[PDB]
Amino acid sequence: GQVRLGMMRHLYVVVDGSRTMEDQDLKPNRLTCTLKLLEYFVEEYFDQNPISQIGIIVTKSKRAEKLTELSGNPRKHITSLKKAVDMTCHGEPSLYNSLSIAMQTLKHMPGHTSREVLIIFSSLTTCDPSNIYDLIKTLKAAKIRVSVIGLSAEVRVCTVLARETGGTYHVILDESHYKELLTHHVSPPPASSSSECSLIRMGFPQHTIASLSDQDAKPSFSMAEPGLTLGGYFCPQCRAKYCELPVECKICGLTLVSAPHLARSYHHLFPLDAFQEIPLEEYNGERFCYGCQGELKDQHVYVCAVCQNVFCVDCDVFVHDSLHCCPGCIH
Amino acid sequence: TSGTLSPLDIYPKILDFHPVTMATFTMTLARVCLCPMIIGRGNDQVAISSKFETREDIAVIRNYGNLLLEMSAVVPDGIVAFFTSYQYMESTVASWYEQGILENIQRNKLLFIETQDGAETSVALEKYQEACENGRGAILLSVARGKVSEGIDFVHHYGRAVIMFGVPYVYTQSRILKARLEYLRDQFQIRENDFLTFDAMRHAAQCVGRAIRGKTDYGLMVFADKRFARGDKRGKLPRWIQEHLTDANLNLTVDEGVQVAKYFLRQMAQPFHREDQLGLSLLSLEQLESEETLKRIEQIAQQL
Amino acid sequence: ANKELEEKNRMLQEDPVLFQLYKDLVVSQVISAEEFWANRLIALNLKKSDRYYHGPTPIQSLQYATSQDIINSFQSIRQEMEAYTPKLTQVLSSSAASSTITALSPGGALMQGGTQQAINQMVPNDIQSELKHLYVAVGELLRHFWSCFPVNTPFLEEKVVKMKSNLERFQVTKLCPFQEKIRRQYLSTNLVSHIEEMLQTAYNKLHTWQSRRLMKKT
Amino acid sequence: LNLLVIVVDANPIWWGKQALKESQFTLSKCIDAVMVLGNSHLFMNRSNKLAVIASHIQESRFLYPGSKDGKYELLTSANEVIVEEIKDLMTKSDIKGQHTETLLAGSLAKALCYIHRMNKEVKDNQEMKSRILVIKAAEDSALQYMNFMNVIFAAQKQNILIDACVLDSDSGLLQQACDITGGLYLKVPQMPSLLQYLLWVFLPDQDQRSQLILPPPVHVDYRAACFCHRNLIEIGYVCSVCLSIFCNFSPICTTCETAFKIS
Ligand SMILES: [Zn+2]
Ligand SMILES: [Zn+2]
Ligand SMILES: [Zn+2]
Ligand SMILES: [Zn+2]
Repeated sequence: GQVRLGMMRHLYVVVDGSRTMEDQDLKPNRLTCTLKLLEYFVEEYFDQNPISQIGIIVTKSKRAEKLTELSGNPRKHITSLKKAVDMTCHGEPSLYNSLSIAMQTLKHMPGHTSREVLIIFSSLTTCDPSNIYDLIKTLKAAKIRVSVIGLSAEVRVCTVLARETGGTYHVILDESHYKELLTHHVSPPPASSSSECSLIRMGFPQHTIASLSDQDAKPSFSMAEPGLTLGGYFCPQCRAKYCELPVECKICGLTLVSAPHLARSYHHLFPLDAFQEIPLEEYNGERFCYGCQGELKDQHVYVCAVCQNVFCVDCDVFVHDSLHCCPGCIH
Repeated sequence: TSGTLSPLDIYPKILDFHPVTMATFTMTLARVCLCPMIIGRGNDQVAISSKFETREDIAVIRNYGNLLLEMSAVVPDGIVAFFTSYQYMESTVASWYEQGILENIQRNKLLFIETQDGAETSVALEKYQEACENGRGAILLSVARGKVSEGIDFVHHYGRAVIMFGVPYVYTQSRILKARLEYLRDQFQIRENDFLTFDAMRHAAQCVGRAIRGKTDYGLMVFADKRFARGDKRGKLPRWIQEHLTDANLNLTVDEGVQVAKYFLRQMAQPFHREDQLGLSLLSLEQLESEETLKRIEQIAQQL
Repeated sequence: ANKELEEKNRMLQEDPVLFQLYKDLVVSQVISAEEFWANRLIALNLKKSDRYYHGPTPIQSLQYATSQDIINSFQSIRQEMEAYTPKLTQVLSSSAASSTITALSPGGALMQGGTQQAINQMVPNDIQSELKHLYVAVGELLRHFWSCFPVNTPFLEEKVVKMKSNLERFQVTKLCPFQEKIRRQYLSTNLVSHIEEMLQTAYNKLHTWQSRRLMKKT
Repeated sequence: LNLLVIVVDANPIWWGKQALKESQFTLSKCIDAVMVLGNSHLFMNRSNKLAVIASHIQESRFLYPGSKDGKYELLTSANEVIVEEIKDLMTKSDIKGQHTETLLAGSLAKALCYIHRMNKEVKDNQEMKSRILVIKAAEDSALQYMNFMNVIFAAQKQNILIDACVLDSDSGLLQQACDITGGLYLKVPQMPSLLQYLLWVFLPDQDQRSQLILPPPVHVDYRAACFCHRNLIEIGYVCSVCLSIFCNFSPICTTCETAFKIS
């Protein structure tokens, strides 16, 4: 797509902790497989979108539990998922309370954030304690976006929630299909005609080591069991002390960016194109791969659009998944 | 004209009737769209039936409740459960309470039992349709004779799994049955055991075949007792349901049927968009003018 | 109703670190208890994509000289790569290798006298507890300050909250100087001047906002 | 099983100015130090693999891929094909004027996908670790920064280390790459000792980085400028449509012609 995308993205993951998480349709029980692919999901989402954040709610026993708050580093989330392997999964879920906690945190994120909730939902009895069409009207008006990945069935309420809030609903066959669905929700989904297109004020703090062998330095502890920090990253608004970048400013409200973290997600904006895939021999006067200078010992030859060079299957998967550019069009 | 009429050999043989066309139209599909299973085998390998003639047999009602429980745990968005008689639904939902079953069915979905009031049935239907849309799971269990299954139709997500409990035989009624059967022996030529099977199957397949509206609707439709596998009773279901009744599905267990339901719903909850139909189960403007399509439509329809 | 009291209490109990903070601020005579418990509740067609191509890297000194050098260099390197492959002779003189081992030895060039990181681990534990109390307290102080500070919010109620923030800031600096005198006069180490950098930047933003708003008076 | 992928920045203009300088150190000792590093890497273990790429100004042609004079035999064949390939490359050459600054993004792209296909070649018993040496001697063009970061993040994902020996001038993007991927950066202070720098710093593999005491990491500048005036920024304004850095606040966003909502 050559369309607008939601690139600052407070996503918020609601997992079941239902009775139906313990069912053994997957190769381990559904809790374990779901949680493993969420570990992979947090990994690839922070690997691809650096500005954004994640928060994890386990929904358990008709109540909702904010298990890990909305933050932007994979260590705390994957640590909490390694903890949450050990849980119990007792009771029926509650879609009302989980969407209420996600709404309560996602009211006051600024308007340019595509505020997104991902409900990995298994069971069928959606045991709410109040009316859940007024929530869907509120979340429609609060311009949030909720997408539900479903297990074993299609449920009408999750269908109405997905088609009305703006999201997308999907049901799971396999391990591989479920990986394809979570990979589909890694990428930034396109925006509606409703979300604000603002201009967030940003800060670009340089790295600062202990200045000249600590000749008149500023010895600090940290800012969020810490040692004595000699130097590091400052802030251009409040002049505090941060170890890691990118981190939202804990005492100002500025967002702090190193700016390859803007360059880590530039491929969404000037995207790739399609490779013309042709299996047969077909006029090939360029026998060797323009990717890595090797022969084409199979019957799959892939030719670009603009330069129209030659690529094999290995160069196809590598260019379209990782390098994200044609090596010909750079030249 | 009806969606179910089977067999068509008997409506000229009752109505003093000689038609021009006796036609049956085969369900041509690009996607399985339905699966009927005959769950005629308990989980204890108890033969599921209703041979007792409404005087309760305990283990068969136990296996009916086990079927409803596990099919509740699998199916989304509303399960419709047709019993035989209101005395039998009365007795069954009685002995689903003293026996510890019905609270578990409550834990999975919300029941709406039927009564023979004209207004209480309408309120139970209205709450059943407001519970298939406000998140939770709803399950309407009724009688396969009354007005619940005559007009009140169950569309895309109101009934996913029509559970036909038992074979519906008119058992309560008097010598009107014996006398109409003596008449159909004498002055028409239609047998006893032919007309009873015809009447039972037109009621059963009448109440089953309401779940499906279009090609983009999917309805699990289970038949729960062993008698629907016995050739004459299966032979009088319509052709568009016998076409999708596989010999493996014939006489499944409870749990084999539950696993077939799971595989059914998972293979049939994916994006089945309009672009998957223009070949097989749909026709455009210009897909009609081809004479190959005319040969296809010659091959679909048949007569009796 | 005595609700708030019961809340701030229940918290202080459950949260002893917060209790600490509450003492270090209220009991320390920096602010009043009420204040503390009070405020503690669409087609995207890019126009100029060349700005994306050479990104936020600053402009390096890139002055390739006149295109005569292109022709000269093409001539010299087309002549250069004709006659080729000496492998024994040309590659290394041994004196260059000896000077390279001299450099990569730990007293020469490219060994920067780096990865030293001389630390001051003398009295670790109780000073770490002092700094935990101090960074919690100054984090709460600068939390309130930079939370109300950023947008000027040009009315009289927010300016009054800013004046209360100014009073809390000055008494916070007094309490920080008192804590530095009571702490660092034990064994003469452990510069606490980072907290003084943070509070000095609060002091500086307060005076700079004061001069800015006095310029914005008329 | 290891895979060194040397990349030699064969700028004909730069080494031409180096050979008209009449110094001691020309391109011949550069490519000879490359081949001695390659034969040393194949020499350290039987299972090691080698691939040597040469970024020209307009093409990323690979260099690589009996015993007459006493070497090991496969070292002799590899040296013969590298020598004949640089003689076919540099002598038979061209001249153009709009594109005369060297490239490094494309050769790194070929190295990334080459390591991908050679990791598909690996069977289930053994496992391949990999790195890319970059021997840079020219000035990198700014114009491919959009491309260049991408290959770094590919080497971030594919767990390929990146090392760099820069010869004449420092390079911010390449020390940036060697900071991101976990590799190593080194600016040589005297040219003709190049091989002895490589055989101690850049020859040792991943399970010898942790054993050897190496020259320390230089501090990496995360400088950032606007797309407006190219000047250094400590606080900037970044759009959420275009995702571009502006220095001073402006009404109408120039990078994507955004009808900016004003509050
Ligand atoms: Zn700040
Ligand atoms: Zn191309
Ligand atoms: Zn290839
Ligand atoms: Zn913009």
